[PDB]
Parts: sequence; C-alpha cells; structure tokens
Amino acid sequence: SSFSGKYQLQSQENFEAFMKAIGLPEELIQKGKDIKGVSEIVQNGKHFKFTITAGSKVIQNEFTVGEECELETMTGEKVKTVVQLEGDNKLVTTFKNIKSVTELNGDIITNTMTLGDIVFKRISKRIGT
Ligand SMILES: CCCCCCCCCCCCCCCC(=O)O
Ligand SMILES: CCCCCCCCCCCCCCCC(=O)O
Repeated sequence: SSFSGKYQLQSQENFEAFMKAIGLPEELIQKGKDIKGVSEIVQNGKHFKFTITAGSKVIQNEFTVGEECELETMTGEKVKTVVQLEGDNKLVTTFKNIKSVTELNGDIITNTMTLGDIVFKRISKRIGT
C-alpha cells in the first residue's frame, strides 16, 4: 500500500495551457486554476482506487496494475489504457497521447502529464490520514 493516503495540491505548472488543449471548457479552467484539489488513494497490492476532488468536481477511478482499465479523465472522457508500476513508488500510463507519471517520495506526490511540448506538473503533500 505504498501510495495509500490523502494528499493536497501545493502547486502546479501549465494548468491553463494543458487544460485548454485537452478540451476542458474554459469556465472550468477559470474556476479551477487556483483550486488546491485533494487526491485520495487506496492501494491494495496491484489494485488502486483514487478520488480527485477539485471544487464541486469529484472524479473516482480504479485500476489494476498491468491490466486494461477504464479511466475517467479531466473532461469526463473515459479512456481504455494500462497503468504500470515502475518500482513501488511510480505509476505510468498513456492516454490520448498524454504521458502521465505519478511518483511518490515520502509524503510528496509529483504528477507529470506531458502532451507534446506541454508539461503539466502537479506537486501534492500528504494531509493527515
Ligand atoms: C466548481 C469549480 C470547477 C472545477 C473544475 C476544474 C477542475 C479541472 C481539474 C481536474 C482535476 C485534476 C486532475 C489531475 C489528475 C492528475 O494529475 O493525475
Ligand atoms: C483523472 C485524470 C486521469 C488520471 C491519469 C493517471 C492515473 C494513474 C495514476 C493515478 C494517479 C493520481 C494522481 C494523484 C496526484 C495528483 O492529484 O496530482
């Protein structure tokens, strides 16, 4: 259960540019750019559940490492992909030509999403249990 916990965004880079590019409606971009969203992760072996909350908007997802899964993404689009572990503390997946890497270092999770030259980076910190 390496990843299990509750974490809140501390800061992020290129939210607006990234979200516009992938189809987030601009009213959502404007309300969302300064939201410090909360990620809740339950890991049980290869099985993951996570909830992302960003004011009024709650996305729940689940996947088993190494297997096909269906992920609901930022716009609501559901994509079929595979999430892999690269060691105990790093989740890697690709969907819609976006490469997503989620890495845990103690209490800090860094999420990097790359779409072409745009690198959307989010840094979050554990908040309690
Ligand atoms: C009422 C305010 C509207 C909020 C809508 C804007 C939220 C868009 C952001 C989606 C949640 C963040 C997804 C990040 C996923 C991750 O990095 O792995
Ligand atoms: C909801 C957007 C799709 C998510 C694509 C990555 C999913 C595989 C790994 C899940 C990591 C969840 C990210 C929590 C860290 C954070 O909020 O920045």
